[PDB]
Order: sequence, then C-alpha cells, then structure tokens
Amino acid sequence: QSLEESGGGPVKPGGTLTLTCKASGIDFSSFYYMCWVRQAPGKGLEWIACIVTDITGESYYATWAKGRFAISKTSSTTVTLQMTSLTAADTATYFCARGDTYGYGDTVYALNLWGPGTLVTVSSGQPKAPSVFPLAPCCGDTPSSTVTLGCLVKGYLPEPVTVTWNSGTLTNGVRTFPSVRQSSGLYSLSSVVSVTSSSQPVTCNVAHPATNTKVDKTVAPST
Amino acid sequence: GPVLTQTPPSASEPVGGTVTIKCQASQAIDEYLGWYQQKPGQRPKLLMYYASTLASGVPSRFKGSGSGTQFTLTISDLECADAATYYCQNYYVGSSTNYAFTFGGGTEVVVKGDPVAPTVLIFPPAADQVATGTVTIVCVANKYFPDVTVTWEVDGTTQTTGIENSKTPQNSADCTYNLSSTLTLTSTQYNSHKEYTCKVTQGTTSVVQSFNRGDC
Repeated sequence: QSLEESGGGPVKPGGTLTLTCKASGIDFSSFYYMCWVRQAPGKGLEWIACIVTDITGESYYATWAKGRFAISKTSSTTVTLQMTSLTAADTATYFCARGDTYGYGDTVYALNLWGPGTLVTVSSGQPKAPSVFPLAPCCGDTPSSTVTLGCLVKGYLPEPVTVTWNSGTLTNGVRTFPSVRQSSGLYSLSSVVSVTSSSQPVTCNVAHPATNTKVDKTVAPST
Repeated sequence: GPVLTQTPPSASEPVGGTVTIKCQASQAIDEYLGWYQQKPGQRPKLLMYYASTLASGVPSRFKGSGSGTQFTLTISDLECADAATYYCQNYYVGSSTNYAFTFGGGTEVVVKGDPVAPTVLIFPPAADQVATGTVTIVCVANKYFPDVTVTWEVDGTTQTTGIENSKTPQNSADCTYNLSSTLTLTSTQYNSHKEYTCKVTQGTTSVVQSFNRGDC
C-alpha cells in the first residue's frame, strides 16, 4: 500500500490548486482516514484535513483551513485537496497520509502511511530556468590522482531541480547541497563530485521541470 | 483541539547514547498520541502509536510512554542514522465536533560522532560566469564535525555581505556534515582583486583554502 501526491507546482497568489492523492495496493474491505499534511520550508508538520473512506465521506478540517480548503473522496482510490486564495504563506510540501479508524481499539490509530509529498510554491514570479556554471580547481593547482569537480546551478524558480553526473554513471562521491533562496525569491544550489582523474569527461546534467529545461555542462579539469 | 508542546527544541547526544524527548498536551488526550521520525528531505515515518505501541518494523530501542497530558519518546543505542526531527501528534476522532489531528512543533535530534576537521575546496568562477557581470566563488567543506563557521577574505579584507551557506544532513554512517559556502561579487569587484580566501573554523581549529585570480 502506497500513496502518491500530484498537482503541485508554481501558482500566482490568489490562485487555486487542486491536489490529488492516489492510493495503490489498498484493502477495499477496510476503512481509513485519508489526510493532508503540509510543511513550510524549514518548518514543522501542519495538519490540514482528513476524510473517512466509508460511505459517509465525513471530513475533519483544521480551523484555519475551513473555507479555503476542501477535501473530498473522488473515487475508491483517489482523494483531492482543493486550495483557494493562495498566499505565499501556503508555500509548502503537501503530504497525503493515511491511518486506521478506531475499530475496537485494535488498529494502528495514527498516520502509518505517507506519500513523498508534492511541492507548492506560491509566488508572483514567472518560472525561471537555472544558469549552470562549471566548478573546477584553480589552474595553478598540483594535479592529483583524484579531483573534485562541480556545477553551480543559479537563479531558478521554483524548486525542484535535479542534478546528475555523467547521466547517472557517477553516483558515489556526489554531494548535492540544499538550495539557498535569495531575497529575489530565486534559488541556487551547488553539486560536487569526486572522481579518479582520467580521459573520460565529467558532465553535470541539470533538469528543471517547471521550465521543461535540461542542460548539460562538461566540467574541464581547469588544467 | 489540544496544543502539543515539544521539548527540547533541539537535543544533541553521542552515538551509542540515550535521549528522552517530551510532548505535552494542553488538555488530556488519554493515549491518543503518535510519534514520527522525519529525516531532512524525506517523508515522515510513524514510530509509535497509542503513546507506547511500536510501529511495524521499528526497533524496541525506541520507547514511548505517557498518558493524559505528558508523553515521552526515548531512543537508546543512538545511531548516526537516527539524526532527524521527531514529532508528536494527537490522532483522534470522537465525533464531527470532537476530533484532533494536530502535531507538536518537533524536536531536532543531532547525533554526535567523533570530531573531525574538514578538508576544504575552493572553486574560482569560470570565464563564462565572469561574462554575465556577476560571479560566485564556491567553497566546500567536506566531512566534518562539529559545526563550522565560515569567513571570506578578499585581498585580506573580511567580507560582510554576499555570503550564502548550505549544510547537508548528517551522514548516516559517521554523523559528519558537508557545507557549501558561496561569495557573490560583481565581475568588476572580482577583477579588481587578487587573493580569495575561504576560512573554515571549528573552535580553535581552522582550515583555510585560497586562490590567486591571476593564477587561474
């Protein structure tokens, strides 16, 4: 049994999003609470609403969420969360979660199942693709059997970007740092990889889904 | 419904050690209380429900207790892999007018390994960034514990603006961090100075890496 959220992305303030949660590999002979929980950047978990999956379709809302948010069971495997009058205060990762109903006290009465979450970014800014710059040690440096190379991924909106190295051939010894958001609202991050120095090129592959862009940068040893 | 207050806001304990963290409810909630683990960049994981019942697959070195308004989670034999934020939650439906699903504010748990000084790398901006009118100098501090502070110098002058730092989660095997520090300058500023220095300090230890723009 698993959950997966979708429908997240950038939106302008005042805008409206509808998230859906897909349940897979579930037991139809049992009833559950399906819940939405969000988490603002660097902040704690915040419960939004739950709905029971029986014929009643009864729902339970956080006080602050009454009015702007609407949960509903739209199928035997799908629950949706409607969000209106969005503010940047609503920028968060949105999780779908499931837990058991009370039964006879014999159940897992907590949220035992969680989706990976979907990112919602409320911003007036238009989506913007990152610029990508190679990071190599200074030319004056003594060569070694190994070298650490990198890519700087600068000035994009919104999260996320994905960074791979040599299309996934290089995975060990990669460090991709958490993004930092500038006061402009744009994001930047860096990624580095340590390699055995060789004739084979080292290339970072940077994707930004929100702008449907994909860029490769081959990092010269700077030698 | 009830407000859940977690303490401490952050705890740091050594590998192999034992930590007890607290969750307090503003009104009685019987044992309708769950505990969750959330590692940076990951989804929450249920550890404990009905205050003291272990979730499936969770080791008995996690132990929950309490009822009414005062609850505890105790983690023993701490591993670097246990570094995470831990949340409590009221989970309860009595009726359409009596329910609660609210979380506590979370407790961050840092797991302390042996101290190790970082190795430090510095990366001058590439020619094509210089062409844009803005450059970013990147400094990376690898595999270190405990936390560092970063200072930047340009021709000996300490930088007071343009610096951004980003720290990775604790390594699941050895508890260490990695850090990227960047210094952003105009291309004019960059081309007007010679020596660029990243200094990474842990108490009475510092590791310093530099380059000279003329040499790149």
